[PDB]
Amino acid sequence: LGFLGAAGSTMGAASMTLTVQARNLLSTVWGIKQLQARVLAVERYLRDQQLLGIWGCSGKLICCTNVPWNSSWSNRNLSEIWDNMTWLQWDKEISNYTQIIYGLLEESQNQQEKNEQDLLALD
Amino acid sequence: LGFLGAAGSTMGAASMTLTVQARNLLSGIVQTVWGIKQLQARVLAVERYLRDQQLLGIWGCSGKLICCTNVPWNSSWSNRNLSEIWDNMTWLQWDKEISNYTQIIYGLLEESQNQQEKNEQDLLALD
Amino acid sequence: VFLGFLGAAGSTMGAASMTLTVQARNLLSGTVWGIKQLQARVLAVERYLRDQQLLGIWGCSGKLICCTNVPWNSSWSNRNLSEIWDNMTWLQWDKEISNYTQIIYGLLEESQNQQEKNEQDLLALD
Amino acid sequence: VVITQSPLFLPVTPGEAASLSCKCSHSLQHSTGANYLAWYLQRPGQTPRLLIHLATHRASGVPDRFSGSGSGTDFTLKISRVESDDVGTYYCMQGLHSPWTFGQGTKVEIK
Amino acid sequence: NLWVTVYYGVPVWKDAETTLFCASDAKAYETEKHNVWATHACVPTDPNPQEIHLENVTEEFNMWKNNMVEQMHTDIISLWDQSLKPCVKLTPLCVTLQCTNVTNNITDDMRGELKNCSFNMTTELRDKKQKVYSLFYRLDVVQINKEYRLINCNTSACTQACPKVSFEPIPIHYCAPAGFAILKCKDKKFNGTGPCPSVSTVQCTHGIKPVVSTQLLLNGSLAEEEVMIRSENITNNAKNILVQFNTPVQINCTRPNNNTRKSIRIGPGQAFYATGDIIGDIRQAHCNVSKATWNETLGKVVKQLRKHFGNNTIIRFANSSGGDLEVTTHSFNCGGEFFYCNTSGLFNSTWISNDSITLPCRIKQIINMWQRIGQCMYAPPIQGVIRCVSNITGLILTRDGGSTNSTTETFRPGGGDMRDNWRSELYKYKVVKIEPLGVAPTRCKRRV
Amino acid sequence: NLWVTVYYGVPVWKDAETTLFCASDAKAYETEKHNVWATHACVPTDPNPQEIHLENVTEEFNMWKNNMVEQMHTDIISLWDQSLKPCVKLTPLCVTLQCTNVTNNITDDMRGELKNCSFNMTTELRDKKQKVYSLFYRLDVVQINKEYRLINCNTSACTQACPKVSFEPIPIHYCAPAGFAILKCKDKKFNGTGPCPSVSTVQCTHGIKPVVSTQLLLNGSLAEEEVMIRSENITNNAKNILVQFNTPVQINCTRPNNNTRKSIRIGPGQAFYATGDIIGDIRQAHCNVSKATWNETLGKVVKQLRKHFGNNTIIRFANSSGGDLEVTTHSFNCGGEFFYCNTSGLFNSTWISNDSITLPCRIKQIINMWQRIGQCMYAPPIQGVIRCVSNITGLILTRDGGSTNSTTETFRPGGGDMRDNWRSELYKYKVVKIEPLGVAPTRCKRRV
Amino acid sequence: ENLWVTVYYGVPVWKDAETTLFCASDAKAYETEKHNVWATHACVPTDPNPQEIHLENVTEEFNMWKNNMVEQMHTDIISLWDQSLKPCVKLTPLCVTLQCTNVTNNITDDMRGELKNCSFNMTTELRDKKQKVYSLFYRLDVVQINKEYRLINCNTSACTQACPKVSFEPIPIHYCAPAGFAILKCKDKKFNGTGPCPSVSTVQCTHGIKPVVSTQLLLNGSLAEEEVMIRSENITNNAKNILVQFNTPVQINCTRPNNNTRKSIRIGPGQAFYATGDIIGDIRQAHCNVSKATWNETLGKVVKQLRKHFGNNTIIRFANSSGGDLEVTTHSFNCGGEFFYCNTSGLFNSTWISSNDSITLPCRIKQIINMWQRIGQCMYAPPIQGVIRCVSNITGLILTRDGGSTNSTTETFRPGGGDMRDNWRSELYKYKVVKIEPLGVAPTRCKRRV
Amino acid sequence: QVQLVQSGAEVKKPGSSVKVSCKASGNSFSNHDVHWVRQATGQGLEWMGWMSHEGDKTGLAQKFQGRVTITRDSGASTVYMELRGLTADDTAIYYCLTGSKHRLSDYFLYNEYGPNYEEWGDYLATLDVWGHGTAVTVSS
Ligand SMILES: *[C@@H]1O[C@H](CO)[C@@H](O[C@@H]2O[C@H](CO)[C@@H](O[C@@H]3O[C@H](CO)[C@@H](O)[C@H](O)[C@@H]3O)[C@H](O)[C@H]2NC(C)=O)[C@H](O)[C@H]1NC(C)=O
Ligand SMILES: *[C@@H]1O[C@H](CO)[C@@H](O)[C@H](O)[C@H]1NC(C)=O
Ligand SMILES: *[C@@H]1O[C@H](CO)[C@@H](O)[C@H](O)[C@H]1NC(C)=O
Repeated sequence: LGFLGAAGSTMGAASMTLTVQARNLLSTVWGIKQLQARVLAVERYLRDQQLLGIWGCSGKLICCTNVPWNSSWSNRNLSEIWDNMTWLQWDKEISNYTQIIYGLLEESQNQQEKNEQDLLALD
Repeated sequence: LGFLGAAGSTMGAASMTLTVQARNLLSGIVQTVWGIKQLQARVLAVERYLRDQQLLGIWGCSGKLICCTNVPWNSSWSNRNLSEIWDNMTWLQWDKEISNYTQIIYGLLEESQNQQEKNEQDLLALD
Repeated sequence: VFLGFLGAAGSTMGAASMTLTVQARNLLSGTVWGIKQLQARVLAVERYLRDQQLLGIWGCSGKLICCTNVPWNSSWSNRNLSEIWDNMTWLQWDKEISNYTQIIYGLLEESQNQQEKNEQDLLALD
Repeated sequence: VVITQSPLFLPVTPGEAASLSCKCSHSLQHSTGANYLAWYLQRPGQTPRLLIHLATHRASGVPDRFSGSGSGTDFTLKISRVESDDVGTYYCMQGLHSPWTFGQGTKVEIK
Repeated sequence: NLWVTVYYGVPVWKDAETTLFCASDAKAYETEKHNVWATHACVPTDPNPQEIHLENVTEEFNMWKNNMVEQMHTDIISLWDQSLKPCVKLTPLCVTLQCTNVTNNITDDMRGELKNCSFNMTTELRDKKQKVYSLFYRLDVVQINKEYRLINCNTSACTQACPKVSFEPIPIHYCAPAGFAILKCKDKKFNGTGPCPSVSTVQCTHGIKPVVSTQLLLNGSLAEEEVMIRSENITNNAKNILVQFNTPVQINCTRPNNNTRKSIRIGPGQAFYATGDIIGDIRQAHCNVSKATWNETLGKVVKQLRKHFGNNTIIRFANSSGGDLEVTTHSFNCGGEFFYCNTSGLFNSTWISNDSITLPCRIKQIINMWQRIGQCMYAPPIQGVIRCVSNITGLILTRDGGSTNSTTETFRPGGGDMRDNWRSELYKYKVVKIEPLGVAPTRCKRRV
Repeated sequence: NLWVTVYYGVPVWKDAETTLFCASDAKAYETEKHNVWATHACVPTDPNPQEIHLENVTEEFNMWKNNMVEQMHTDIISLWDQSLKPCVKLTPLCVTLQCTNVTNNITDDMRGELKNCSFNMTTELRDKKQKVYSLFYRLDVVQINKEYRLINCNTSACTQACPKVSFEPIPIHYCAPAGFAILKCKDKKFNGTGPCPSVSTVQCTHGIKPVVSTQLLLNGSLAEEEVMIRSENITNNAKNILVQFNTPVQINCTRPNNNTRKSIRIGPGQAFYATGDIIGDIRQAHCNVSKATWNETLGKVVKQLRKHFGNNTIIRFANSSGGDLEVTTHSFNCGGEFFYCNTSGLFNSTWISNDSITLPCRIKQIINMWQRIGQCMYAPPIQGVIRCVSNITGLILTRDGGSTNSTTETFRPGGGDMRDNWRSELYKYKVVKIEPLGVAPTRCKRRV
Repeated sequence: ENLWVTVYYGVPVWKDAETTLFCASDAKAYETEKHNVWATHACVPTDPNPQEIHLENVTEEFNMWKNNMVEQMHTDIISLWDQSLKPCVKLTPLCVTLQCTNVTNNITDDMRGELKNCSFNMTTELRDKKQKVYSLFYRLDVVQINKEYRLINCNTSACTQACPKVSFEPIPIHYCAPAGFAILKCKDKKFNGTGPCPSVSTVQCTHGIKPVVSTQLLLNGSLAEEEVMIRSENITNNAKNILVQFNTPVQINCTRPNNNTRKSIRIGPGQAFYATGDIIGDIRQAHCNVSKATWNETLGKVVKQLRKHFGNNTIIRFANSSGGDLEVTTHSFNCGGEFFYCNTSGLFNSTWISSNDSITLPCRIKQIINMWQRIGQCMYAPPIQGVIRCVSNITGLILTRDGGSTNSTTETFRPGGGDMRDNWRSELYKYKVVKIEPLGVAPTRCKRRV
Repeated sequence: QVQLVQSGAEVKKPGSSVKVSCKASGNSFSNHDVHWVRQATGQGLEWMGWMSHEGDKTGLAQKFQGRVTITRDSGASTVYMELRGLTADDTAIYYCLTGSKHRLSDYFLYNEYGPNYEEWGDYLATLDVWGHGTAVTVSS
């Protein structure tokens, strides 16, 4: 327990303590550097929220999508992870593919938007 | 009718005009080291606003003015009848009663919400 | 193929509506210059949260395309629906509704206020 | 820096008048123009007595019959209502230019 | 069966402290008056105030614990310094002066109050000096021992007030940031403390002129109905009583001397403004106020002081209990000239249950504002004669003595603190913080 | 039948004015050295800015109501003044000077243009003085009535420009912040106002060098196809007529004197760099420009001025009307030395329907840059021989005469205003703010 | 089976980062009513209690020689120092021609010829009259014009007199990472500054780090645990200093016995110069004391650890500095406001082969001070009345190896002042800053509805 | 009244030196200056030198430069003029006297930081009081 107190737990156990780490993501020698430090917290915090908005995951801590998992991204089975791994240890393996996965999410949900809007009128 | 103009009306009538206040919690100004007074004021408003919005999110109440939850209302907090809480009492009066217990409630809500994400995840898995 | 930031400014309103995610993503982020920084940075946040603030009290938080209950009016625009989405562009369009934007944003507030109260009322069946 | 005086000798009778002249090497335009000029009168066996300083001021105890004038490279002194005691030698001393010096001397005797 | 439900945007608030920003009308900005109370810094004000009356609400104010006064104090001082930042420092004025009395036409009352001083002075060229003269008031030269010096030279050098700037007060509105509110008490008999039955809320305060004065509050806001007496602990002899007249007493101020301005160049691009010579006769500067309207006002003040001290008390007035010039006198500013009028003729009476009264006034130019030390200012002499008329809309009083429980109360004028001039304007306002979240029980549970 | 549908992200913009921020090439100038318009503190520019061309969107531009010009002016000035803040202030130099003519191997053209002055000044120890001498140009000194003084002593004390900071115009890129965009006009024949059919959007503007000059635009961007005449109201005489060339005109300018620099210690850590002595013959500065190249360029300018003033009009160029040197001569900077060339040899012709022209040039060291008063700067002398090979790319003209009858228009160079110098670079840019909220009807309805 | 991307927000993953950490001081310190150059008053108050969370199963890589917390602390300390001297008196008028003579009244043999008795003409508060004044200056502050002297700084730059209303005593300050970042603390006892840290923790602010400015000897610092640690960037180099950290502190007393008096000279409106009046009593030398028993063992502990790097059978020598300017060839510090320069040639001595005594270290004094190895930014430290004595304990050293080749039988280490950021690198060797990266993606068996 | 006293006459051989002594009433030499003149039978007055009353200045004519030096005791109670290199022509009567001088500012040069530079020029106003007069002769 605590802020980042699950960094060495299994990835499955670390997923049950997301809130404690989300709450801590925001809030003249030492006077003007304050405004630089204060604002950078907001600009970084809004970056994460915006992505969760386009992806359709706004207002949630665990969110599911329609994107299938390309096996080439990581061949590890569903047991090795969530039971014998950690988020840092998981992060170090998906580094290359992260930038493209964010695009598949951003496109697979704009498909949902038009599809949803059409149904409301078609039906 | 104006901003904050329901302060003396009872919780029932005050809860019917939530939007007017919500639009005032942000952008309260028209827009040389003296100015850092005002500049820090603009940042202060944004810094508080994101805290209230985030706190709602981890309860599952994101994006709603009136939001229901599923954490039981402990009778110890106030045994007053609904016919009294919402009909002959005010928010400014109400906040005095539940000031002590507020910090505890904010934990129950975050505790219940974490279950919904877990509950929703498992259900979608069965597909 | 790409039509980057603002790239669809001259496209038909239907084709410009297909690329919202590129405009919405560029509205954030990106000693004389010391205050040329903070004022721009703080202002960028203030204007962004103002649009999300409006977009939240309408019942559209996080949605790029959001259908509302408020009915349209023929006085606001008399032309057909085919012309709007295939024979006009967004820059051309707002010139017409510019006379009526403020009144519409008012109607959307109340239309949301009824839903949340009704939603609470309907959940009292237990 | 040099100084000269004229006349060299002056035979005078009581009740008469006499005039003396003095010269300054430089036309030094400074210190009120007339600048610092000093006159002295001496007799054998007696120390000299100041007569005029600053070229226009009367020394204490000097009768009004003595007066002086001048500027630049030239200076002048005048005497009137002469009496017997006026005999002796008159010296003009330049007090502006360092080092300072006396004058050649002008003698006055009974006539 | 009840559950927790959350409402966002509820009308709830709590006491708080924050930074308020100034907003003024652009009338002074459009013509470039450049007041020391910078309107350039202050944001443009709204075309018309928007006030919302909060019915059925009760709020508890306290004019003495209000922090707006302590934030306005720092604002006013800071704006003062920023205006003096570029003005020429009079460091070369600390030389040995050689003064002689002026007697050309000096009337016996003012005989010996100003001196005619001459001194060496610098010039544009570094290898030359000039001999100049200037008239200095008696209070601004101390004999050094017919050789004087400016009184400030052993403590600090004064910056001469940029003659282009203006000291005239202009209204400045204090506005609340987002998420905060200002609540104005509108109860007429509100004594500055305790619950106020009637309340409203405003985005910005009413225009408040930062008038600097002493023993008399000028150009202020008038009360309504009756005269209001306010004190922090009115049974304490250490707390000043802030009166507020319901009608304005008018006071006329002037200095008949038709003095001339003279500019002296004390360096490259820098100038010093001497006092020249006075055309015509030299006489004393005084302040007038009607003796009849001032007599009735004390009659209305006394019947309110009775209620807090008894009906049988003999209410007596006296003049200031000695001390410094800046505190024993009604010191104000009008037209760039700093008056120090002697108010011993206003507070002299005993109440046991046309014509004017004239107040001699002195003048000085070495000025130490805000009760600071080592930060003097030199006010340039002004061309011609000066005149000005103003309200008198309140007093600052103090008691003295405890010989008896209640027999005779003597109230002297005070003014030892500069904040009280502003506590008499912000007593209606308090700053609050809005907390929009709120949780209450209702019959509603999340579906699914 | 139809309902309101709100879209967030629509491409809609409106004209607005905000604050742009600088950005420099950074790595392109590695091993950076300090200079005005600091290369550091500017966000480094991306190696490949992304320009996006917008298909059949027509925007109405206006180069004379542009606000990027007004912000650049207040911005270039600010960077200039903040660089002189730490350098030496030459108050001790405002002393009596004793100057004699320079005749050591001097040409008749430069007979008496530079004096030779000796003056007294203190040294590192304040109680001891030193006697020093320096060479001063005749434009910098004024007689006092053999005794001269620097021309600025009765107005202000100049600051000596630091020798480690250069005046080289490093390019700058103006960037608009998040939520804004910058529209470039791609039309070849766009006359600065009215619709521009071809439009595009960029993150930052191209490299703009703040070259300060007069009546000749140096090192500027060329017209892509043709000489373009741009003015706010061509039929107005009181409006300067901007001209842009489609081909540069080389101008070789030099200072043929071998000046030496000398350091005089005026205080702890402070040195005033005097002009030691000239090694060799003393000859005036000058610029060269090919007679055949220029006479061709003026041919095109007339060929286009005719479009606005008719086929048959006779067009005569004449040298400047008059005024102070700062406005009546082609003033500029070349290697840190400030030149003022007499351009009467360029604008001299009458037009009906190998050899290099040499322009005599003067020099100064007391510089007033932005037409202000009291903020002179002392540019220290540069040792050696100066030379610049910039090429010309525009003109700032004016016209005169004519009232109900005219047959021959006369044009003269002019324009001391500096924002007209950068208005030639930002004429194809404007800033707009994006408005992502849009409401349009659609057949969909909300479920509940 | 199949799997779909799942988005988790709030995951515990971080990456190294550099940012601006803000200060945090004890609230009670403000009540002292006197400001200090470190501007603790403007620094944020500290939290009432420390919040630290232990992280199991986590290994992290640290590097004290590329940590950026030191480079920020160096700039903050320099920036704070300058801001405190901006409003204080500027001693330009003191650059005049002095006339000096030796002081010989009750002069100790060692101290003879160090203190001068200088007299000069000075302006008074009036800009016309002048006053004849005198003041005592140490020999290191004045030079002869080539009986007639001048201050040493006049041909370089003027100095701003230190305000007597601001102190130099260190006040502990904590560095706190703002929101979105964190600070990782290596809790290993035997951490050598680089590589894995088996034990780690996260804290909201660093421990109280006193910015003690000293040379050749790290005073009032933190002590090690269970051993003496040798920490070098590349131990087998010669241009890299060695930061020894002592296991057990060794006390060092120092004194300035002279009973000197302060004297105010007014040199302008409201601005005064604090000169030195005639001394009271004898004139002696300043000095520090070190117990030879504790210093003899403390080098015994140091030599044993050094045998683990350069050899088990090498002959370890020590020598007296390298030579140079006082600011590098002596142990410099300030005790009470007076700046000492102590000759530590007696501490480093004797060779290693494999109860009531003391070591007296003579110390010079100075008043015109260049602090941060900067040119043209001198300061003048006003004199302090009365004997000043300080007691502190050493906790480390900054050594340097001479690099002998082909004769490795002996390695000789000399003390070195190095850079001033090595002084604070010895306290931030446990800390590194990491940027939290909440967004993560992993596959699961879930999918979206409809 | 200010009055002066001098020593007695002396006779010396050529090449020797004579050091005269002069005294004043009330130590007037502490407030006024001292000048020296000599005169011989049938010869005019010959200015020799002087010393300021502050001791800052001591000037002599080129005629006696190097051949004369002037000094005074503590409190200005006694002043001596020493003539070295005596010759036959030096036989004359030497006088001790006091004169007044004007102190004027000759050149000024201002300073922001420190005492302003200044140069002071002395000018001979008058000779006030003469002494007894001492006779010195050179003979075989
Ligand atoms: C840590 O320090 C050691 C020395 O204490 C460094 O080893 C030195 O590395 C340099 C650079 O590679 C070597 O120089 C080269 O050596 C040979 C000479 O024939 C040749 O490759 C080059 O011409 C060059 O001179 C040097 O010999 C070597 N010294 C020793 C004693 O091995 C080591 O690289 C440092 N480590 C790091 C990470 O910086
Ligand atoms: C002011 O009003 C309060 C509240 O009624 C009361 O307690 C207090 O005594 C009154 N007196 C003064 C002097 O304000
Ligand atoms: C002062 O002492 C030094 C040696 O310390 C000596 O060289 C010098 O001559 C002495 N000066 C005086 C004035 O005694």
